[PDB]
This record gives sequence, C-alpha cells and structure tokens, in this order.
Amino acid sequence: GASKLRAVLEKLKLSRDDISTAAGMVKGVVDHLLLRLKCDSAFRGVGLLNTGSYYEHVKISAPNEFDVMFKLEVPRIQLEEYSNTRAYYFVKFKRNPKENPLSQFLEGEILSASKMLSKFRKIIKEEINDIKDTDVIMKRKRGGSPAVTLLISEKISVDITLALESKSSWPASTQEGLRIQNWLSAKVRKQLRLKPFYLVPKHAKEGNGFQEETWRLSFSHIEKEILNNHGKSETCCENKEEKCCRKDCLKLMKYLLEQLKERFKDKKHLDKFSSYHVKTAFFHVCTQNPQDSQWDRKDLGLCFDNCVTYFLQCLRTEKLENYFIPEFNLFSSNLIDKRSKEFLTKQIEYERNNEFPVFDEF
Amino acid sequence: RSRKESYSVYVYKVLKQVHPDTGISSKAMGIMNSFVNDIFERIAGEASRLAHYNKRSTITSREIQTAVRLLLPGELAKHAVSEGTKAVTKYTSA
Amino acid sequence: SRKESYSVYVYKVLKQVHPDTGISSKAMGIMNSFVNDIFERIAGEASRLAHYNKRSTITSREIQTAVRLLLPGELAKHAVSEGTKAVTKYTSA
Amino acid sequence: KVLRDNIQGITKPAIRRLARRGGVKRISGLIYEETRGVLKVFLENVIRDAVTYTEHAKRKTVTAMDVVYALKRQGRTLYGFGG
Amino acid sequence: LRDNIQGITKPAIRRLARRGGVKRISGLIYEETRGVLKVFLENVIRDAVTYTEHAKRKTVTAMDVVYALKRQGRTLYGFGG
Amino acid sequence: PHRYRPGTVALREIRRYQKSTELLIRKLPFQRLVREIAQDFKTDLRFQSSAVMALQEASEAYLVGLFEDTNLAAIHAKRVTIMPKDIQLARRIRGE
Amino acid sequence: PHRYRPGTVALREIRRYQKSTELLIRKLPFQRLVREIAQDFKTDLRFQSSAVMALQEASEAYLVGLFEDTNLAAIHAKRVTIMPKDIQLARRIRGE
Amino acid sequence: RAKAKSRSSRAGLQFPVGRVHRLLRKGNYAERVGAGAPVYMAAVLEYLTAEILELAGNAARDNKKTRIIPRHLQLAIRNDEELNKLLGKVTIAQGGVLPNIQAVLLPK
Amino acid sequence: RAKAKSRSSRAGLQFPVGRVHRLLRKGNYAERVGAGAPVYMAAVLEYLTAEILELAGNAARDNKKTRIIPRHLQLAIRNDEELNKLLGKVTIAQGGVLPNIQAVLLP
DNA sequence: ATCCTGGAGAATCCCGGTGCCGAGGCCGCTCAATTGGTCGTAGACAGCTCTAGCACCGCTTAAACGCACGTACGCGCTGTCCCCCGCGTTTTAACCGCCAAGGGGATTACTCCCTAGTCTCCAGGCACGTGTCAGATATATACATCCTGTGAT
DNA sequence: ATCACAGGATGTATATATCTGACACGTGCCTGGAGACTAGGGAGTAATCCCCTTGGCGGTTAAAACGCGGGGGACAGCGCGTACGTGCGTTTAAGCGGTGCTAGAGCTGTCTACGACCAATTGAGCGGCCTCGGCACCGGGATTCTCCAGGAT
Ligand SMILES: [Zn+2]
Repeated sequence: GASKLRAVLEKLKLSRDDISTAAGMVKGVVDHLLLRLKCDSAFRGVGLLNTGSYYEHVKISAPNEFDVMFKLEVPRIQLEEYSNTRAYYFVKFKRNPKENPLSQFLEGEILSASKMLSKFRKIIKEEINDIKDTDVIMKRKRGGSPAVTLLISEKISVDITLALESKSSWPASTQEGLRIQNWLSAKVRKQLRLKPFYLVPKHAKEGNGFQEETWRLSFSHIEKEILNNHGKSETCCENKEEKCCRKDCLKLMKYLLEQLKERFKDKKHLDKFSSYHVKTAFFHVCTQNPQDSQWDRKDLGLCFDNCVTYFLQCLRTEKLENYFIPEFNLFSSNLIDKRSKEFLTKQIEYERNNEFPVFDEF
Repeated sequence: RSRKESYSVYVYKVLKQVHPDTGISSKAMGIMNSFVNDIFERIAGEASRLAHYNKRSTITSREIQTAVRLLLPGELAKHAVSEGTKAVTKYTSA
Repeated sequence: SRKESYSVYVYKVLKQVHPDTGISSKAMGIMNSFVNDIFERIAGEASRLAHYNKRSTITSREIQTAVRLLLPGELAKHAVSEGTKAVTKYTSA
Repeated sequence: KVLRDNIQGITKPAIRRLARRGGVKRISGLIYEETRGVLKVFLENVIRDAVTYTEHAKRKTVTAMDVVYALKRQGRTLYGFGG
Repeated sequence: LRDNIQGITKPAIRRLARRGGVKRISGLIYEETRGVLKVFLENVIRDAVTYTEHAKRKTVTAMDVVYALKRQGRTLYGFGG
Repeated sequence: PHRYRPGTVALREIRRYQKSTELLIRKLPFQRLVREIAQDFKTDLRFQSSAVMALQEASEAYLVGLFEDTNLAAIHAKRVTIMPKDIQLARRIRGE
Repeated sequence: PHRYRPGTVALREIRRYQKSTELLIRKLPFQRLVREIAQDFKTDLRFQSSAVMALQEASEAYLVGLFEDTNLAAIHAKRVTIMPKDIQLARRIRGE
Repeated sequence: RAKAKSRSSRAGLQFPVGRVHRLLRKGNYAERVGAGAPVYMAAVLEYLTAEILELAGNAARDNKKTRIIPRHLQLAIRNDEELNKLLGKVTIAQGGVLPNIQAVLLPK
Repeated sequence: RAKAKSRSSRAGLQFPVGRVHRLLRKGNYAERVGAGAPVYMAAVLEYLTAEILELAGNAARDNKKTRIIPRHLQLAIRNDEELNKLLGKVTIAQGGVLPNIQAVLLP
C-alpha cells in the first residue's frame, strides 16, 4: 500500500523545489511590514514566531499559500476563562509600574482583540501601499485567525496571524495536555513547557452570537518542534536505520483532507475542516503508537491506513481532543456540523477502498 | 530539638499557583522566610504606632490597611489593600 | 485637659550647667522633642533585646545595652557610668 | 476652589538664597526649573503621608503631628513642632 | 592576629570594583578601599559583639550579625531573620 | 559707576544666609503650593498654620542639604557653577 | 603574540562579575580580618561559620554599592579611572 | 462540638491566620488584636509573596530552569520598580547585581 | 505610714523616675519593666540633656547672650561630632546652618 | 601681563536709647505618684548532653605576585564665546492688622459587644527517613567577537 | 591616508553523557489552632462648646521682574608623558578532606525574689495670672572691607 503513497509524496515534494523565489517575495513583503510595525508605538516589539524563516506551509497541497505569525510580547497577563470553553480567555494585564504601550487597545480592564486587529490591519494596509516593486493588496476580512490576508502579485498569498506571547506557566487547562511522555519522554515535555505560549485574537463564537474580545490559546511552535523532533531518538530520520513514516503519514493525511476539500470546495460540505484537525489526530495516533518501529517507513501503507481510520473514528464520534487542551473538543458538534462529518467520512471511506485516487487526479 | 516555625510550607503553596511546575531552592526559601518576617514586622510595627498615636489599645483592619499604604509604594500598596479588604469582607461573611 | 512635658526638668538641668542662663519657649520645645526621641529609641531597643533573648522583662541591663547600640563614641560610655550609679544608689537608698 | 501653577510661587531669588545658604556660589540658569522639580517630589511624598495619617484619624485638618510623623518615617526627624 | 587587612588581595578588590561597573582603577584605590571596608567591619562586628555579650555568649551567631547589620539600614536576607 | 566684581557678593550672601535662621521661601506662595499638591490626593483639606510651617522648614532644610551635596559635585568636576546634573548626581548617590 | 587591547578584557570582566553571585573575597583572609578586628573589642571570642559568611556577604555588597557610586562620580568628572576622591565624595554624599 | 475548620481556607488564603493573629500580639504591637487584623495581614503577606515568586519564576524560565534560586529573587525584585524600593535596602545572599554597564565605557 | 518621697531624689536625679517607669511599661515596649530600668534611663536622658544645654549655653555667649534659642542648640550639636552623629538626621526648627565655605570658592 | 601702596566709596561693626511682649515667678487645685500588702510566675541557678567550632596535617593546584612593554588616558595650557552676575528702574503682591462667620476639633456621658482569658480536643505542621531527578561537572564541537595586516578606494 | 574585509586567534555558547546530593514526598507524632464560654472595658455614638481656620478688606512696603553691559568661567582642542593594563612565568597559601578534642550552646527541673495588681492618701506639677527685663529695632558714627589709578615689577 506504500508504493502509490511514495509516488504521491515524491510529487508533493517536487512541487516545492520551485518555492525559493516565492519565499523571497514573501520575505520582501514581511520585512517591509515589520519596519512599519516597529515604528508604531503599539507594535514596537513585534517579530516573527518561526525565527529564521519567512515561510511555513500549513497546507501540503497549497505550495503557493504561506502562513506567517507576527508575535507581540505581553509581559504579564491575567487570563479569565470565557464561558467554560477551556481554550478561550479574556486577556487582562497585571500590575505593571512602568507604562504599558498596549494601553491604547484596552476596553475597560480587557485587552481588545478588536482594537488590536483593527489597527494591525490599518498599519499593514497603509504600509503595503508603500511596497513599490511588488503589488501587494489587502483582502477583505474573513475572521481574526488570519488578522490579515495579503495578495501578492498573481501567485502568492500570505495569511498573517497576530499573536500575544506570554512567558509564564501555561494555564491549568493545559496541565494534562502535551501527552508525549510515553512517546518523546516526560523530560522533553517539561522542557517544552518552559517555553512561552501564545494567544491569538479570536472572537468566542456561539450559535447565538459571539464574545468580541476573547483570545484563544496557541501552541503552534510546540507542534512544529514535535514534528521536526518526532523521535525519542531525535535524530530519527537523520539516518536510514531509523527512517520512519510519521512525517509521510501526516503529509498524506493532510493531503487527503485538502484534496477532498478542494474536490468539494464548491459544495461547501468540508469548509469547517482543517489541517489542524488532521495534525491533532496525527499527534494522537503518534501517542497511541509511541515506538519508532510502529512507524517504520516500510509500513507507510498500513500506518497511513491506521491514521485514516483514527481520523474517521474521530469524525464519526464527533470527538477530537486538542492535544494541549484535552477538554477542548475540536470536533464538537458546536464547531463542526454532522453533515460535514458524514460527508467527509464517506469520501474518505470511498478513497481508502480505492487506494486514494484523489491523490493523483489533480 | 525544638519545633522551629517558618513559612516554608505556605511559600510552597503560593509558588504552585503562580508556577505549578517549578520548585525552589532551600536558600531561596530561607530568603522568602526572611522576607515575610521583615514585612510582617514593619506592618505590625506601624499598626502599633497608629494605635498609639490615635490613642487606642487595639489594632484593627484599619490600622493594618493604613500601615500598608504608608509602607508600600505606588500600586503595590493598592493591590495589597484590595486583597486585604476583600479577605476580611469575606471572612466575616463566611 | 492637661498635657505633660519635660519642660520643668530641662529647665533645672540648665541651671546645673549655667545658673544664670535662660531659655526660649522654642528651645524648650526642641528639648522636649529631643527627650522624647531619645527615650523612644532606647525603650525601643530595650524592647527588642528582651524579645530577641526571649524575655518579658526590661531591666537596667537591657537599657545599658541599648544605650551602647544607640549612642556614639564616649557619649555611650558616660551615659553608662551615670546610669550604673543611679541604679546602684537607688538600690541602696 | 481649584489651585494651580503655584510651583512658580517659588521664585528665582528664593531658590538662590537656599542654594547660597548651602554654600553654592554660582548657579546655572537651568537650576531654577530642576530644583522645583525636586522640591515638588519631596512635598508630594510628605504631604501624602500627612494626609494618610489625617484620614486614618478621620479628620480634615492636618496638624503638626501629622506632618512630623510623615517626615519622620522618610529617614529623618523634625524637632520643635511637637512630641 | 595582625594586619589581616592585607589579606584582602588586590584582585579581590578589583573584582568587586568590576562588579560595580568600574573599568579602570587608580593605583591608590587599593589602600583607600581597605580604609573603608575596615570601618564598615568595625561598626558591624562591634554591634554583633555587643549583642553576643548581652546574651552572655561567646560565640557570635549569624543572628547577632544580622541584627548588627539591620540597624544600620541593611537588612540581610538568607541567614535567618 | 562704582561696583563689586562677580563672586564678591555671592560669597557675602553665602555668609549671611548661612548665619541667619529665618525662612528664605516666601510663605503665602509656599502655602499655596502645599495645598495645590494636597488637593490632588483629596479635596477639602485644611491645614493648621503650624503644619504649613513644619512642611516649610523641612522643605528648606531638604533643599539646602541637597545644594550642599550639589556644590561638592560641581567642585569635584572642578567648577564653581552648579548645573542640573550636579543635582542629579547627588540624588542618585544618596539613593533617591 | 596575540593581545586584547586595554579595556576589552575589563569590559568582559564587568559583564561576568555582574552576572555571577559567588563571593569574590577569599575566605580564610577575610575570616581572619574579622577576627583581628573582633579581638580589639574582646579576647577569646568565637564565630559561627554562618556568622562569618553573613559578614562577608554584607561586606561585599557594601563595597560593590560603593564602587557603583564611585564610578558615577568618575564619570561626572569625565573620567574612566576611579580615584580615591571618587570614593570619598560618594561616601560623603551618602552621609558618612 | 462542631467540626473545626482552618481559617486560612475560609478566607481564601494560603497563609496562616491563627498564627498571624498570635504574632500580632507580641512585641506588644498592641494590647489587643482585632478579629479582622490577622486576616487582612495574611492576605497582604500572601499577595506580596505571590508577586515575588511569580516574577522570580519568570526569571527562572528565562534561564531555562525549573526552580527559583536566590539570584532569581534578586533579578525579579530589582527589575520591578515597586518591589525594588520596598526591599531597596535589602541585601540578598548570593543575589549578584543587575548587568548594568555605563554607555560611556563602551567603545564604538 | 512613711512619707511619700520622690524617687528622683533617691537616685540623685532631676528627671522623673516614676513617670519614666510608667512610660516604659506601656507604649508597648514590654510586658514588664524592672525597678532599676526607669532609674537607669532617667540618668541617661539627664546626662544627654545636660550636654546639649551646656554647649548651647557656651554658644549663647559666643553670641553674647544670656539665653538659649534654637540656633544655639544647632551650633552646640554640630560642633560636637558625637552629638552631631546621634542627631545627624535631625532637622531643628530655626537652627540655620554652620558657616562653612569651600576654599575653592575664595579669592 | 603682575605686585605695592594710597585714596575713594560702600558695607559692616559697635554704641546708646526706645519700648514691648515673652519669659519667669506665684497661687490654686487635682489626679498621678507613692506607699503597703498579696499573689504567682519569670528568671536565676545548677546539672547534663552532645553539637559544632577550633586546631592540625598533607596534597593539589588555581590564584596571587612581580616584571616588561607600550599606549590610552589624565593633566595642564591655550583661546573662544556666551552666559551668568551686578546694578538700576519699574511693578507686583506679601505682609500686616483688623474683622466676621462658622466648621470641625475636643471633651462628656453612656452603653453595649468584641475582645481577652479559660478549658477541651484533634489535625496541621515539623522532625526524620528515603528515592531519584536537576543541575553541576566535564568533553568536545561549532559559532561569534575582536585585532592586526592588506589591498581597494 | 582611511575604509572594510578576510583570516586567524581567542573566547563563548552549545549539545552530550555521567554523577551525586539536595530536593520532593511520605510517615508518625504532639502541641498549637479552633470551638465554646463568661465577664467587663474600649470603642462607638451623639451632644455641644468654643477655638481656630478661612475668607475678605485696604495700605504700605520690601521684594520680584525686567533689561543692559561686561567680565569670567565653561568648554573644546592640543600635546606631553606616565601610570595603568595585559600577558608571561614563578611562588604562594587557599581550599579540600579527614582527624581528634572539648568548650560552650541548648535544654531540664527546681525554687524564690520580683513585679503586676489593687486600694488609699497627698503634694508635685500643670493652667492661668501678673510683672518687668532681655532682646529686637532705630539712628548715628567708627572703621574695616573691596576696588581702581598710578607707579613700581
Ligand atoms: Zn522519523
């Protein structure tokens, strides 16, 4: 079952040999924006999260779609859980003698996601008009996760996420998360938890409206670290004797969902599903299968099939726990409707029974 | 072989609320004990004086509150007042 | 009501040193502030010494030690000499 | 019932006289402004404590003792106004 | 015991100076520095002795040193208190 | 046009002001400054005349002592004229 | 025969000594200094090892603080090198 | 007799109340100690304790540690202006100093 | 019934003893105050009082007066290192300052 | 440019008298000191345990000591300039004395109620014991900062 | 003659593996916290008395504010030379650890001289009163300063 998958993986990799220039264009725009933000009193401390890189591709089948995060330090914050959601919080500031320059975004006691996002978009919009060799257009808002979507010439899109950084003990809701103890080790878990966590502007939306000024917890940096340090051996994959298919399985899982979403993007059934769900499911399967020998590259076929099966089980039962926040169900009926899950279930089951033809067809 | 009192046990607990995953050295603990006794004495000392100055035999929550304001700077004093005011408000309501 | 001060005692001491010298009301007010300031300090240290050594009583010994900790140079010494005598005599009186 | 700008009530000659008493012979023009910026801080800290004591006692009128205690605890003492 | 002030080595003085942000040290500093350290020690030690003697002891304890330092506007943390 | 040279009067005034004991800051001006500051903590405050004097003497004593240290800093720099930074240094060394 | 220029090492050392926490004065030397002073007040006196350490830490903290003020005075005088005067001025301003 | 309950728990505090109630009596701070005094104070001591430990913990994390040592307490206290002053005369055993180097001493 | 007799007389003091005893036992210094403590203290306060007044009286004559004023107290204290130290942080109302002029300011 | 009288021109000291209000001495009285007796417990004292502070020994080795080179720094000298000082004239409001109004501090009398002091009982917290993980140590590799030559400009 | 660059040299930060002893957690007391109770003194409240703060007026007077001219100090720039910094090689005694001794801290138990406490008596000290004497202020004269001119260096 691995041979067809290997051909797919090779195809997906080769499509990225062309990117070096695209990454260049993204960098040009990003550096430009950061200069303006640094000139702005509110964003003076802003910088890239994925330090050393101007590109990250969240979607495996979208090589022309870039994702960058602009982080902003908040030296001390008090979180207040929004409506028992375990992932959404109001951000307030603690006692701080010196002037805190983010005061301009406050609304009463609470840091306004709306104000910060509004100004973030404002600064960028005025600033992109100062990009002269490259045409950069700001797209209309569709949410707060990407604070800004930029359209660069006719080839490049950049999703920009603004995040607050907090270098303090992770919230209690994360206490039982990051369940890598039996996979990457308990000591690695502890090391990772000495790192900061992030907060992204995000309204806490419900069926009857939304809470405007909430922020959601983000551990994207840890997710990256795990994927690139997925072994308990660590140099797993730096040598053939330890070549595993974890990374391959994730690309294929992401690719399966992305291909199906692309296939049916017009019927809208799959709009609420994302690579983050796939990636979360993947980490759970890795947790269930902590030994590198359960991911032998030779078993790509069955490893991927088993990954698919787990994802299907999550869809059918409407349950996918956030890897860092176990009480946060990414697949709750409140976030994703059953119709979408039944549709995806059937499409995946069709694909799996036919050796995943959607992988070749476009 | 004498029971010796300290705040080591209480300091640990506070540490857990602010930083659940961290510990503290025996020296840092010794320092925190010196710290608590220093602040305690000052507040109790000033509260004593306020009671004396205003011709009283009793220290109440006010002498403590006023003592806090005089001893602590800026907002630090304020938050201490807010927390104290509350703890009493609740204590007498519980 | 009726205040209390050391004005009467300070006045007498002035005569012991300078029988023909008078004193202003302000100088007297200053001397009163002085006496109360020194008193408080010595009493303060004596309190502490008793506490430090786990005792309830202040005796002439705590006062003596307090004097040394507070007074510089020979003032501490001459004060101790005078204190020692006053107690020695009072006791035998 | 609102007071303002009485910081300039501390006139140039007044500053100089204080400086001269301190043995200062010659004074740069920028001293007048800098000096007031220090006097004021001193007063804010002392007055505030005096007010704090006054409020504790539930009074309105600040007395000499309220000021003396306020000064005292800041690392000094003032003789002649009570005790 | 005698002249143990010379036990405070030159490097020892410089290192303290460096920690204070001092980049260059005049050759006459070493003696001047000692003349200050010694005075500091005399005042602190004497108070510690005074407390020790009051208590009718011969051994000076950390608590006697702490009390001695304290009253000079110097609370020291980490040795009881 | 008979007159004294620069520095002759200044030294003289130093002698005289060191010698006398009265207040050098005018009273009503000072008194108002106290109140202007006080009103920022609370309105409708009142002062006894003895409270105002207590504040004034402490305030002058403070500034005079500050000037003594300021003067030394200027001398250390090999000067006669005091500048804002001689004040700042003196305060910083004190620990303010 | 590679060399670092004057001031390169000194700045390096400043960084490091500011960073670390250990005692900079040798112990047995210091310990004896304490005792020599002590014997001038009283013979046959003893110390706990913790008493000696308490003195040493306080002593260094004092000197470091003194050097910081000394350094500022030298800068005020537009110098890098600290001289006995800079120590004396700082102490005086502090009330010693 | 009714079941006994700790007062610290009742007031929502971690610091002992009964103990403070007692200590406030000695050194004769006052002849008497009011019922709400021990509580008010315990809350204050706890608040300040938390501020120092939290900031020190942050320093420990910056240095990639899992605990607070005397140094972290020093860095936290001094960087925080209000705590700096409250403890402005305190010498911390093994505190070290802040890495402040005067600009005039640096080459360029 | 023995006649009442001032303790100050017994101790050869001018300062009150019974009053000092009273002040010591309260003002919250200790639970208890020994009989000899008030006496020891009264003698100390008296000694220091005499030193200041004596020196102030001398200062009064430098100004050719027969009286002590706040200024004479200031001059008495600051021209005596030990008193100056004891009271080194004391501000005395209407004390003025010593007439100290730096040599570098002079012709 | 700098020293040495000798005069002119203020400024500061000393002399003698006015007059005033603040010190200093006297009288009433009242309540804080003194006396005298009782109770109980804090402190003095002796005895004993055994922690920990002193003294000594030898070995390892990182710090301290002394010297030589040379150059960045401190110091003194010169000249520019501008910015304080000192004087005189005009302008302001501080100070003084007097008046009236009333707000709030100080004292009084009275009454609970909120604490201290007592006894009983149990669980929260400290001294000890044990196991293993965090940080220290040490090894070795790779990146960052500093300082001379040197060739390009 | 200056800029910057590249190379070397050096020192720092980095990952790695191993060691160990200092923390974190558990056990078993045991004595201090908490509950339950009475007794009574302090704090709270309101009456109300009258002292002192506030506000306002008008006159006068010294004190501030303003402007001008000119000397004198602050400052920048230069050059000398020496007093520190840096690196090398030799000498020192600090630090480690291990041993052995006993002096003095720390705790126990006993007993009694000392001080809190209470009730009675009274005279030392505080408030209010008058008296007049040392000090502050006025005006005049003596002499002791500073500064410039003119004649020496
Ligand atoms: Zn792998």
